[PDB]
Amino acid sequence: SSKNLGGKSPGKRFGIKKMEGHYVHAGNILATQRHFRWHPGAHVGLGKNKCLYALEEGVVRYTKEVYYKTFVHVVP
Amino acid sequence: GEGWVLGHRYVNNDKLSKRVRKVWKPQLFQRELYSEILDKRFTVTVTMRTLDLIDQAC
Amino acid sequence: KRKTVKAVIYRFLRLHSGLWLRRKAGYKKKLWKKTAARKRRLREFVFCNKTQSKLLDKMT
Amino acid sequence: SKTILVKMMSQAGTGFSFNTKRSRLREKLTLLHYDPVVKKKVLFVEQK
RNA sequence: GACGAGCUACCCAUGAGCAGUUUAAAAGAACCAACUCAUCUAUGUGGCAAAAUAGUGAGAAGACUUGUAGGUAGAGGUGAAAAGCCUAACGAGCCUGGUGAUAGCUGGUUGUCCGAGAAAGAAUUUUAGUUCAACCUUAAAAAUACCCCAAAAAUUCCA
RNA sequence: CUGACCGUGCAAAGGUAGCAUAAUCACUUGUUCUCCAAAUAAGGACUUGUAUGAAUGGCCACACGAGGGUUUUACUGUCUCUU
RNA sequence: ACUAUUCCAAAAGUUAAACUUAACAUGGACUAGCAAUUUCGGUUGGGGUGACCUCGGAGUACAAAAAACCCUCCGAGUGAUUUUAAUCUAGACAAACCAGUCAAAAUAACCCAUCACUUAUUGAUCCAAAAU
Repeated sequence: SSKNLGGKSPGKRFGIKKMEGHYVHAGNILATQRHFRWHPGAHVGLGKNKCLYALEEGVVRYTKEVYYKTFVHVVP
Repeated sequence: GEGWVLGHRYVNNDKLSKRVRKVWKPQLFQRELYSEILDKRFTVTVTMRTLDLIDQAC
Repeated sequence: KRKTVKAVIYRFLRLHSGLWLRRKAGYKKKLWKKTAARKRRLREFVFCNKTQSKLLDKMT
Repeated sequence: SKTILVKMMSQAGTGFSFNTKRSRLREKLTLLHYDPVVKKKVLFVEQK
């Protein structure tokens, strides 16, 4: 009866795993996102899936800059 | 070791398939010999191949 | 007496502490499109979960 | 055209890699690739 | 694995039975008692009877009816062939044994008191069933957890 | 109006005799005629036969039928309508 | 298993210095007509029919996740061009099981990337093979 056909796609749970003020560790996943919602800041690495991670031990901090970019930093 | 030998039969002789029991009976033919001790001609219906051994037993 | 399941005995290894060890699946075929790192980490071992480790323990 | 799966073999006689090629192409693939045994880049030729 | 053709179906062997009337030679035709069947209607419906009775109707010298002595049985027999019959229910008899077959189903599962106390995450030749999560209970330890304002991204976090 | 005739596509070859709203016809209670004061049934014809057909035979046929249908007469508690 | 065959054997003859015949009964494979064992999905506004079954993206599913219907739009079982992904140590995301992502840093030798909007584009066991 239904001519149209489509499937369902399981969620990959995109989002931010950590928050500002939290104490993280080196190698920990910060934010999993599609394309760029935000940009990597100091002491923060970029992945192939565009997922930002922490390079060294420290504290996560969010900072907005307009020259329109959003950077995430890790302060040891 | 000949008379009434009942084995099993398979298709490809490697069985993931059905196994069906099969009957095997020996061949029977007439063999005429002569016994000098009893002074009598004897008739044996017994095993063919065995006679080949008897010929070597003389 | 109880009969241990051989299916568990072959592909699993129990330590003296009761820890279970198994090989990582997926290395057997279709490695052409797979990354060498994936295969490298699939050639190593891995410890089973306690819930399943207990089940495999009862069979040994 | 179709897809053909082949391997990259060093002159040492053992293929260290496996790749694909287009069926439209005929001549065997010849490409420089790193060899972990001799620990240096050697020229690899296409093999089955 | 055996018991069953004293019921019934067919057949073998050996016997018996089928008034009377019109009629040209006619065991020849038609009608009609016995006998063999069960067309229609009614009655009977834990019955007179687990196949009936009453009226009526068919065959009634023929492919007829019947006695006695025999033969053919279930991975079959028989069947003027209906999926009928083979001891009152045969899509394949009955008895015994395998056998306490298998049943995720349905119908069931017995004294007192106390504390705590469940309604849905993904899969499955799966949806009336299972396997670990979402919960819960017992008995011990090491931790801490929540309600959570402004620093920030209805919430996600934290005094 | 219809198409003896002609042209054309296709197929191994394209239903001849006879029959036909039939144990067959969906439309359908086809149309016409007979039967009845009225006939979706019945009988007799017509044929665009959805979806007859010549030994799973075709078309008829005297006699025969506890088979399946239709119309007059005769006689009746079937019925008016029961006592 | 039964009814009929093709060959080689059992049983009989033939030449030269390796080949031909089947009366009865009995074999090994083999070719046909007969017979012997079971299977016969799920989803489903009952079932059947039809349609669908795994995966990816955009809405339904308003400012971190996730969330159904036989709701609604499009896409895949790959296509192509150039350089080539060598060994392993931390530490995390997601996660019932099993499968999936990111990756500082060390060593040996040099000094993956673009299109099909950005991502899809596959398959867990046991058993076979070019050869390890």
